[PDB]
Amino acid sequence: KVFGRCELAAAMKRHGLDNYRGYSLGNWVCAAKFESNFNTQATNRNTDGSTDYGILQINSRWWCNDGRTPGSRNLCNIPCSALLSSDITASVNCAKKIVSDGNGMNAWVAWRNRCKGTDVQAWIRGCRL
Ligand SMILES: [Cl-]
Ligand SMILES: [Cl-]
Repeated sequence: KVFGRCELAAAMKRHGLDNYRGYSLGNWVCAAKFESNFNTQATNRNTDGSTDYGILQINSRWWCNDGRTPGSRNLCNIPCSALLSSDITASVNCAKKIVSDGNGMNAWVAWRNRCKGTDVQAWIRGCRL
């Protein structure tokens, strides 16, 4: 599923990511935009053999199990396939644990390089929320 901008903002608010650990909804939409282009089925392979999955592009090195990342962990305790669902609850609950792990949203390189320090509010401007 490829979400629209206001459509995703709304789902993320329902699941509780608005202001979670201090990050407003605009940071999360902005991050999804550049991580996946709002496509829940996005996948990308990392040089070390790990793979990033779903709308927030969560990494198998640490957070989910795909059976093909030697030595990795599965801290969210889910198959990476569940991060590809048209329902975003698995991606949202794993993101919650990730952003609380010490470094905040700096765990998403793209948030760091393309959203951090920008008018993120413009990503929810206009939306019936
Ligand atoms: Cl915002
Ligand atoms: Cl980047």
